Amino acid sequence: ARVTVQDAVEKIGNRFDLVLVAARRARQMQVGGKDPLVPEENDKTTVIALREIEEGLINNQILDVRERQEQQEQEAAEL
Amino acid sequence: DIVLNPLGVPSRMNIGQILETHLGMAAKGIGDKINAMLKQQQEVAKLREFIQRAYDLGADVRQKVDLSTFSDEEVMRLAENLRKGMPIATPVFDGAKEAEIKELLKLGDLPTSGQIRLYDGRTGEQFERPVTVGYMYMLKLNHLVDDKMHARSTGSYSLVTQQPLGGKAQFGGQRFGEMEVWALEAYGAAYTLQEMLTVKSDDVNGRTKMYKNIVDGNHQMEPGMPESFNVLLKEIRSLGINIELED
Amino acid sequence: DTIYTAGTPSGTSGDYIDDELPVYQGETTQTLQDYLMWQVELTPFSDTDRAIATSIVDAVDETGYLTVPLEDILESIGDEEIDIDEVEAVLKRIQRFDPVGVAAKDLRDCLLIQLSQFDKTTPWLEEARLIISDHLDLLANHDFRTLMRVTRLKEDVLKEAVNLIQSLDPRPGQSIQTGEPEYVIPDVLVRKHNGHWTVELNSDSIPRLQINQHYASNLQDAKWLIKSLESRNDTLLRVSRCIVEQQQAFFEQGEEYMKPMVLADIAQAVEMHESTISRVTTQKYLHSPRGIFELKYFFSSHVNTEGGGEASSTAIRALVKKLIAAENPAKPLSDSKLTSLLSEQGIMVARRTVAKYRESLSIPPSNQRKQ
Amino acid sequence: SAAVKEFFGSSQLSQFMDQNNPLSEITHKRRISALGPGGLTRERAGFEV
Amino acid sequence: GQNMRVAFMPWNGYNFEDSILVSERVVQEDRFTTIHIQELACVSRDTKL
Amino acid sequence: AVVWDILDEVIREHPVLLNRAPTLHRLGIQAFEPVLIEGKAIQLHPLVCAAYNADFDGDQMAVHVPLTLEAQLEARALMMSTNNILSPANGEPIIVPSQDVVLGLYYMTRDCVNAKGEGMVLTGPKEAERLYRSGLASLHARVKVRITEYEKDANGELVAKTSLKDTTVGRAILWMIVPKGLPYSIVNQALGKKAISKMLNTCYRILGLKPTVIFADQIMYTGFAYAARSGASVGIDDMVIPEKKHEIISEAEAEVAEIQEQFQSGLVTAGERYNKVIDIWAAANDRVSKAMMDNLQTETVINRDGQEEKQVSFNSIYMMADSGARGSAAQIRQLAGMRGLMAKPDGSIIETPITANFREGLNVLQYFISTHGARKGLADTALKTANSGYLTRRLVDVAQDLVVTEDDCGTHEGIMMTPVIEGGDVKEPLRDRVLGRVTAEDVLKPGTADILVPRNTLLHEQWCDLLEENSVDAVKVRSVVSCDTDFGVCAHCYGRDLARGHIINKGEAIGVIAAQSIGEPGTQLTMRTFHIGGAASRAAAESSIQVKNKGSIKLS
Amino acid sequence: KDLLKFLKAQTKTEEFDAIKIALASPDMIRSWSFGEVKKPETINYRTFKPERDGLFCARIFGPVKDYECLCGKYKRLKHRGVICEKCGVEVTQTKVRRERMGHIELASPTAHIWFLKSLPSRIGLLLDMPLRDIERVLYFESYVVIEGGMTNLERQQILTEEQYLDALEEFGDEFDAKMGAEAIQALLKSMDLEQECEQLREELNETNSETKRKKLTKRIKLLEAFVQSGNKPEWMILTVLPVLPPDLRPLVPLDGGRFATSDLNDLYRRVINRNNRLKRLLDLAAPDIIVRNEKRMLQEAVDALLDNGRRGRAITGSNKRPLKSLADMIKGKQGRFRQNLLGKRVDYSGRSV
Amino acid sequence: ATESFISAASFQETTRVLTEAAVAGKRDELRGLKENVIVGRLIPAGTGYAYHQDRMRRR
DNA sequence: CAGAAATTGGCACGAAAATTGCAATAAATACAACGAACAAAAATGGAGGTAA
DNA sequence: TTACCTCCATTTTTGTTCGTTGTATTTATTGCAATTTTCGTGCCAATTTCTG
Ligand SMILES: Nc1ncnc2c1ncn2[C@@H]1O[C@H](COP(=O)(O)OP(=O)(O)OP(=O)(O)O)[C@@H](O)[C@H]1O
Ligand SMILES: Nc1ncnc2c1ncn2[C@@H]1O[C@H](COP(=O)(O)OP(=O)(O)O)[C@@H](O)[C@H]1O
Ligand SMILES: [Mg+2]
Ligand SMILES: [Zn+2]
Ligand SMILES: [Zn+2]
Repeated sequence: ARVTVQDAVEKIGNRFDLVLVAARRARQMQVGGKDPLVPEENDKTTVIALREIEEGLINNQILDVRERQEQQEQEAAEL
Repeated sequence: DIVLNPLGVPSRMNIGQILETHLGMAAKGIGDKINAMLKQQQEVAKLREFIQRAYDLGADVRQKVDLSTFSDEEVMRLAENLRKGMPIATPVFDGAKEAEIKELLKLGDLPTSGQIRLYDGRTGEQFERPVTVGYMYMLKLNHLVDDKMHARSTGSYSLVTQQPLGGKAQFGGQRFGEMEVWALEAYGAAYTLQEMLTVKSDDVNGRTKMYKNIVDGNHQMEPGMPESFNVLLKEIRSLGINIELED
Repeated sequence: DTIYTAGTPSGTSGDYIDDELPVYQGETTQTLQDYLMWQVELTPFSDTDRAIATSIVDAVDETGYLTVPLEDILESIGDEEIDIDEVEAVLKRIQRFDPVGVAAKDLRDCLLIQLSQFDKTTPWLEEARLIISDHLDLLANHDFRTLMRVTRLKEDVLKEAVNLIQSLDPRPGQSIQTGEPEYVIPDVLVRKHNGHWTVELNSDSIPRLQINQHYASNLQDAKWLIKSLESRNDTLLRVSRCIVEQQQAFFEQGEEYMKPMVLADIAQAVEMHESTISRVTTQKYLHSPRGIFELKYFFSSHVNTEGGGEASSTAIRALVKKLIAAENPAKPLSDSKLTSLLSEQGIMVARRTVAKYRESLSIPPSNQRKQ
Repeated sequence: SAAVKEFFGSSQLSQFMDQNNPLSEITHKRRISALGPGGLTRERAGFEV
Repeated sequence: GQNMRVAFMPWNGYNFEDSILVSERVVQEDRFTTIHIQELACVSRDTKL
Repeated sequence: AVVWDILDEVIREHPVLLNRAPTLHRLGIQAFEPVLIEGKAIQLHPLVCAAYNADFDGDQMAVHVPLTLEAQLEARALMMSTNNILSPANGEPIIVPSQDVVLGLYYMTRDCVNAKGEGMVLTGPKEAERLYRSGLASLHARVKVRITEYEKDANGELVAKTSLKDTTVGRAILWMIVPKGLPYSIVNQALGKKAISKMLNTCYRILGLKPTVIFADQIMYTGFAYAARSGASVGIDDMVIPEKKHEIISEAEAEVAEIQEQFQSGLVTAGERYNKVIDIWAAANDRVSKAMMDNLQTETVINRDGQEEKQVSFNSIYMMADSGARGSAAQIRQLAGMRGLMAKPDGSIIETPITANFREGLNVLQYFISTHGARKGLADTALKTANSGYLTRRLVDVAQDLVVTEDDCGTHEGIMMTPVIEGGDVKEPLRDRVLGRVTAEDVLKPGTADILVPRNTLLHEQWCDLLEENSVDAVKVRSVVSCDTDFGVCAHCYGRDLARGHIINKGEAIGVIAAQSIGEPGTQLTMRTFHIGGAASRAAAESSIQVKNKGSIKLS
Repeated sequence: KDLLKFLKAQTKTEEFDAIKIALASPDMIRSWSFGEVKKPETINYRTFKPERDGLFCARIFGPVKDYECLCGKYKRLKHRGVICEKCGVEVTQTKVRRERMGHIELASPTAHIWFLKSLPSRIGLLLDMPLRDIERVLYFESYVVIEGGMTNLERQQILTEEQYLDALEEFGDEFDAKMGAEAIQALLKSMDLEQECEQLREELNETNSETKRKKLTKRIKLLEAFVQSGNKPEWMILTVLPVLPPDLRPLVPLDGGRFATSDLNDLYRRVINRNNRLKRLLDLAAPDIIVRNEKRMLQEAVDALLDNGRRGRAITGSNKRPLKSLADMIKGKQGRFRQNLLGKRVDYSGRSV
Repeated sequence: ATESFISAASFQETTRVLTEAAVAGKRDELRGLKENVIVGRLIPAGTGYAYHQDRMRRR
């Protein structure tokens, strides 16, 4: 994804939604201390998100499911 | 010394430069001959004979040069001055024809067409076609890159509108006019435009929070309201007209 | 009416492009407090720490010293759970910003703060630290002898420690100072020719406005302003000329030759209300070959003269200065001896007045001037 | 004196001389400008002039 | 200016779109080296203090 | 010494925006990845200058830095230079080689009669390169090479085929750059600018974006290298003056004289004589230009068997004009033909023409006459650019609100698209007008009532080919002028996104795009008017109709 | 009263979703102002401090230094929100000088040139009068009868000086005729909206034409627009004049510690001087022949302040250059909209060859 | 002749537009691109589209 | 290591001087500052012409 | 002779983007009555100084 973003756009299907999803994942990996799902090789948190999206490991539904599961875990720790 | 692009000659229609090049080469050639007559101590007779033959060349020129009125010291100093090339004068609308240039090239033992065979400096291989080589008079204009280069990350801002000053002497920022805004709208980059409008120019608290977050390795903005808009509201209110935000 | 035979050019073009210049807006500047707050923002504080830091940096003067005690700051916070030790911690953190030693309670604290940031390899650091920490008035009063007794150190080490002391910075906050100081343009000039002092208003400061009367009421009102300006500058010139005439001796022979004149003399000389004289001479200066002096500088009190008349307090101050300037270092002159010395030339001033004059001139007493 | 020095120092037709090379000075001295007091303007000139 | 030995031919795109390729011997001989002179002034004046 | 390592670390993948004023369209701001260099001048890729309208003679650029993560991802995903190959106003590529690259690719892909190494057989492009580098064969020799080409299968797969082609060494060498999926016919010809642009368009349409991005750089590198190797120069002997020039001029002069006397005869007024003189001189100038071009474009060479043959010339001026690298016909004609007619800044045409060229040299009167065109072309740039800046401001301010806000409004209305024929030649075929639009009604068979294209169908290249096969002459399509969406338009009523190829997305500000697309050419062509030098643009008014093909005549 | 909340509360953001524009009542203009401007002087030149009741007064617009009163009794953050009893200055941030407005009390009513001169004339269209007669009445050229009463005269009838004298000599005090902005204010105040709208609608429905149709349609639409919003016609004649915050109109600092007044300050001083002179003449009960020209000059000064050069000759300060007004500040290529809002200079930017 | 007065006063003839809108007591809903540029918000186009939709869902 | 004395500063005293609001001001013979006004296009009002 | 329509004159608005840029003279006073501020010097207490 260091040159083009065609594959990620094809996976997501829309160019304007891709930026939002990638920014969400990048901010998760930057200020949230989450581990990347692919082996990074001297990469920033934006190219890592784009390369994760290329593989089909990240999209809106997956992020929403992960957030809901983590909130359920927070509830379980709370009770 | 300098390599230029041929394609720039026909599209600009300034053919004269090419002509100058040819004539320039001719001039240099003459100098070389004279220089050769000085490295080896040729006597003054052959020197003055060749110089007179060079000066008499032309098709009914208006200049008569007679070297028999010159003492040998004067002839030698003239040859010393001419050893680097004989200067040539061509009036604006009474210049030198192509035939005279070709004759002068013949006198200096150079190809008449004005093109020689060059070789590649990296591979030693001859270029496939003859190339035009000559001497041209180059100038250095007063636009030095030492003056143009400029950059700024943060500096002083205007007192009323709280926007960065303008100019290299004021250590200012680059203007982002209406047309650049139109281009960014055409692209669809709303976040780039929003951070161009608030956190880089006018959001007084936005600038500080953005700087603090950048230092902390957290890239995120919390935009507010530009101060110029509040100035506009005050200026409209000073006209006796009530304008306000609501809800 | 002379021409300046040298000068400095102005960096600009003679002519500007015909479009009107934009309205003046201004330009922000960085003072000490702005820099300190910028460093505060980029520092990992809590919220209460940041509030205390804002309160502290608010109360830092131009030189970088903390003007208010910490009790004022803790009261200004307005909370009851916060103690004074938190304020101390925040202050200690702030004092290590750039420049090092800012927001210091007093000189001893500033010097110790600056000294704490050195390396142990420094030749004489502990000696300087001890001298600052315990015995400071000894170094200020130029004892150099009882200090040797208390420190139990020979000459060389003490001298080197003092050299280190005089290498620090006593005003760390003045590195970030103002850009360029202002300057005052004189109103009137006093030159000398024909053995007389000519008084003339500044030509470079007095232009004559173009009379706009062609569209013609408004013309009469405009001329009223002209007459008012005429009367104003005439009054200023008359007052200045009278003052210069009265104080001729001072302009020639300098100090010690003033006369004790008050507003009554000017009021009676120019036939005007003394309130007008007070109003006109306020915040106006005159340029003389001797310097630049405020127009109100020539008015002062007086003292009784034995033979008759009065002596200007300025003359008494100058005489005291010139008497002190030529005293013996071994036994500096005292106040009573100074009064006795001056009471031979008809000068009759009390010891209290001499003390007041000495304090005004900022000269230490006799015991601190002994060599 | 005021009028003369004003004309010689702060007029529209009084400019700093160009001093890149002799040609600049020669060209600047031999110049004819239609602007200035009593002349045209960049906005009221027209197109035939 | 200066007389330069010039050839007209494309050279690997370093004279693309009106760019100019210059030899290093031109720099080694200070042919286009200029001198620039600047003036700075300091004025000490009188103050009320 | 460590802040430099830190700086190299912090800008590894962090785009910056480059901008050059005036920003006439959305391609005036583009995002790139930085490479740290020593110096004080920015270095720009040669393939983007045409988009920026930038040349290296003193131009300056501004650089901005995105800060937030969203801004960086927008710069990489929207504004990056690899996402702007197709123009949003045409759909044609704008990352297109020009000048040196085009000249090199044109020089290497040509043929010569009886060159060195003509008539030999090669086992592939690699043997062609090995022969050329060792000097055993020339770049223009005509050889027979075994070539393998790959054709895409119906299911999206490659099938290979191998055959003996008759080609040249240069085309064989160039063949190693073309990616797999394209036919060999694209490179088996002399390559101008149109051919290169069409080849890039075909590459984008067949393969995708990334192969096109690699192909453009490969083309640029090869063109630079072989243009340097060519050593193509220009001399004063290249410009050739045709013999029949002055003869033509003489004839024209006589004609003017005749009508001049006719003006003194009282049979024609002043204006008619003015028009007649102008038309006569235009005809004479066109004749002189055509004669010069005919003389310049042929060379005589020796065949291998000893007899003479005639081929396309290798003159430098002819190559620089024919390849389309730089310079137009209107600029090459004045070098060896005649200057012609000039124009004053008010737009009128001067009666007296110039009958000299720049190789011969003007005299004082002709130069004084030609200064008027210089004044015109200089004053246009300085004054008549506001008339277009205001127009684009008004267009932007009227069309700003329009945004695609739906997917399908459901209308059946539309407009009828038919070819544009003006004169004997078709100005715009039906294929170009309907490319990328959505049909409003089922398109019928030309001779029967059978469905050829179902309604609400996007017309990509395959459908246009299908329409061209059966010779359809009119198709009804959907347009934004008839849309049922409130406060916006739908994606189907707008059609294809011209800068991407697929259908438009929701949230696209199409109004600003259209306003910029309309506004830009006016300003650009206004500022580009001094290149011709102030010459007059006039075609002699025809006085007759001349059909070109067999058929019936219809009057309306 | 807590420093944490106080520091947090001054950096909060205001949430909105729309912008509302309308006319301004005198009550609203008074509510905006933190004080009253009386004297024209800007800066005292004996202490270099802003003057009392001036264009820069600290008691009106705010402190000149952070957390300090003018005289200097209270000087630190512990005294925040405390008004010094002597100087009357609040102890707070200095930046409040950017967001505090003042007001000026006009001795006589004045018309707003925008609602008189921008075609179509709103005052004229509402009163159904030609702009020429309104301009005659406002600038002291003719008389207008407010109420006819039992006399032959009718409302909105233009009379000259001799005609007014003859009417007085014939009838007496049975009718009211006036001039200046007071007459226009009274005419606007005495009219009705709903009755006029109904009568005009009936007249339009009855008669048939095209010119009269369009004119009546425009008039009834203006009346309906006035009725729908909360505005009232009499507000178009200004009574209280707002004053912009000082920090948005700073003095030009020259060399030597002195300042020069800018264009807005000049116009403010001019209108203040005219108002003070007119008030003094009104107190003295001077002959009316003089107060007429004084009121006309005050009207001209206010018009020049609001929009310089729109009517009559443009006022210039020096070098024959017109003074910028508020309208020139708002509009044009150099105004706020096209110079600081639709395009602005930014940080983190550079340029080079 | 657009609905909003900000997007018209920014364009041309500020005096007339402001006077007419003030007399009419108009209201601006900040719907187009220019009005959102003026107050420094996300334009309702492209990357800033979805957000705006969410806003209209809260209303 | 010490208490008696010089020495200096805080407080105080009358009394003389510097500072502030608060009503009250001119004022004549005389032209002379300018500039010299762009090109289109739209709108509105007034004088003239017309259907009836 | 009635109202209705039309053409001529006056007014108002606008006229590309960067980069470079560039102004100054100082501006009301003026007389009181009351007010507040400040001057020279005395007086006593608390340091420094003194030899013994
Ligand atoms: N008044 C102007 N407004 C806007 N852009 C301008 C203006 N004047 C010049 N330009 C810009 O300058 C460019 C001209 O480029 P440049 O000066 O490098 O020469 P050129 O037209 O490329 O020709 P050549 O280099 O062959 O002489 C125009 O394309 C335009 O973008
Ligand atoms: N008015 C202008 N606005 C924008 N760009 C310009 C303008 N004038 C020139 N340029 C561009 O800037 C480059 C440098 O211009 P510059 O050298 O200042 O002009 P010149 O060569 O006429 O002296 C030119 O190549 C030109 O394309
Ligand atoms: Mg250029
Ligand atoms: Zn639709
Ligand atoms: Zn106070």
